[PDB]
Amino acid sequence: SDVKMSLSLPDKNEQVLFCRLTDEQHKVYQNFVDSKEVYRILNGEMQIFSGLIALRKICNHPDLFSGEEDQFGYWKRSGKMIVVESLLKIWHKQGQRVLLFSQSRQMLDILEVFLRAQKYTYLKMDGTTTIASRQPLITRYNEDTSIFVFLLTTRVGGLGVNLTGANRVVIYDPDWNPSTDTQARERAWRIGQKKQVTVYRLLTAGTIEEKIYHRQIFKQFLTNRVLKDPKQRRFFKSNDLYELFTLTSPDASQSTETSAIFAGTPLASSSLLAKMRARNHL
Amino acid sequence: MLGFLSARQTGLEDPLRLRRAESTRRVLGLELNKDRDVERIHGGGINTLDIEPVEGRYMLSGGSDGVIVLYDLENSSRQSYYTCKAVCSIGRDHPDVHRYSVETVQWYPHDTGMFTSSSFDKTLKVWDTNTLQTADVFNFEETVYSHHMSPVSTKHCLVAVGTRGPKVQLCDLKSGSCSHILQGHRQEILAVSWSPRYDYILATASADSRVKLWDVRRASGCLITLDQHNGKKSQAVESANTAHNGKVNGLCFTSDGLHLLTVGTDNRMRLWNSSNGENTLVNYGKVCNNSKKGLKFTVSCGCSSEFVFVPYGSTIAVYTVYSGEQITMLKGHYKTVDCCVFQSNFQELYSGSRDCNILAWVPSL
Repeated sequence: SDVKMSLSLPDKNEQVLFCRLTDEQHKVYQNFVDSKEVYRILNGEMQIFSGLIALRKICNHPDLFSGEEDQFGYWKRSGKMIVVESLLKIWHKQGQRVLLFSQSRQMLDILEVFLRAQKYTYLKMDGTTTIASRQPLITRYNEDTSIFVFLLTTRVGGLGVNLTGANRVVIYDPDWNPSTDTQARERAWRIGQKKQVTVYRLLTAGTIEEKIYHRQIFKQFLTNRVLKDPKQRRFFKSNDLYELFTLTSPDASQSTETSAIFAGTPLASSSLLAKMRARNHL
Repeated sequence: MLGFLSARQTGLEDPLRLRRAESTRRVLGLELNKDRDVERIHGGGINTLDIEPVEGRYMLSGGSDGVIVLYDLENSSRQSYYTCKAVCSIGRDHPDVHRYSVETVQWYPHDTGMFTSSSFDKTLKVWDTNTLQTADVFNFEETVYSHHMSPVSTKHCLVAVGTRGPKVQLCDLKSGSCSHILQGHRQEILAVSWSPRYDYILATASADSRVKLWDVRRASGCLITLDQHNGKKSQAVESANTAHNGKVNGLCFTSDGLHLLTVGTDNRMRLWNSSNGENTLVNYGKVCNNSKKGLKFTVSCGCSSEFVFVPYGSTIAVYTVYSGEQITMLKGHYKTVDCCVFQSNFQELYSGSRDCNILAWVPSL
């Protein structure tokens, strides 16, 4: 903000798409949140963390949790990949270049298989690639245009690997850490970025993933209050923010939970005493 | 004295000569003035006294009964006999009064409008003198033995606080941060005292027989740890390098701040080079203290030779700092003396004690 006038910075826009669950995905998620496993989680007899991972997998794709046109990772069975279909098609018709992010490497491979099912040229770099050959991949994506979409997880590569040739970026699924998704969006939009970069975060409304995004925003607010300004408008509820084993998918009659929450948008011993009493009345 | 007056008048001697010499003579003639009294207000022993550094007119006193009394030391009456009346008092009915013994009380340096006091109720309360209301409270996890504000720092306004914890708490009265801790002692810190010379040098004395000098700016532990022997008995520093052979319950920098006086429950008082912590080997003989808490003692200021007035059982023993020679023992208290404070304007001493009295010692003639 203060140093902006010294260096140029192209505008960045960002949206959070709320992707309805497919009916089969919806049924699987409802069965899991009604199955005895989450009940044992609520009893504390089993570790809640597997329930989290399972619900994240379900929201990513049912084939992860459950395990022609019926092969592994078929893209019609989850709404987020329906949306990824639409965005990839439109952007390819626009001639842009895509960064495609996801916390899960298994669903990264799912998405790879989906891109093979389509005719998009692409490139993949993840943790499985040897480090000594990571730089060539990035250079080859950045130098030409004959590669359309580059596949990442949010945490691969050194901090801020230079992916400048990309124009649009999609975060397929949110993470618990705000900093990793912030780094994901920052990786495309760095110094020396030629064109306007926009970030689309894909959410499934009423699910675990909406709550993950809420927690990410909450932590971001916490950090901001500590580091830039304490006075801040309070957004969240304790019980709603912490309870994250439910399903309320929107029917479009009522607005989504996020929009409902974001509905509005030497001292002379007297200065010393004045500051003390000021701080203490608060 | 007529020789001194003549030599001042004719310029043979600097007027400085007469000031320092006559102040020294007054101190040597220091004696229990029954011609002056302090109004008895404390129901318990007086643990601490503090004369304000500017104008030296008012004195605070904290007792074991938890009350604070604020005295006027000026003879506002026209008679030669007067009682140091109690101007204000944090009494048993004040809503903010300390629940337990007030162990230390200190005027804010640079101005008389504020003063701070700590107690065995695990609080360091900052008071507004005019309103007589607390302006801030610092709760500590453990009872406070001593606190001290730097008499010199125009820049920072930290309070070093010694509690039974092994850590020294620094409480910033400027916007309130009581998180900073200096770690390195192993038992209760019984005394803390800032250097009057350097804004950031703090000397802390503790139960583990060690005195450490800290540069609170520094992020790397104590500068110096006072050693009795200076290296004659040298060991990898894990248990050696003790300032005393007991608890060190009193600290006091000399007036210029170039030396440090520490008194410990080994019945010794030692004088240390405040820059390199070297023992000056001044003897002082045997200085009887068996206090289980901090022992507040003072040094003289503005005399030809510096003195130290140390509580010696029920008396106040007066020594010469740089030679150790015991000048005298002021004998007027009935129980052990806890604190003595020096009025440097007139070479007067005020001593409080467990007999619930504050005795003024005034120079005779």
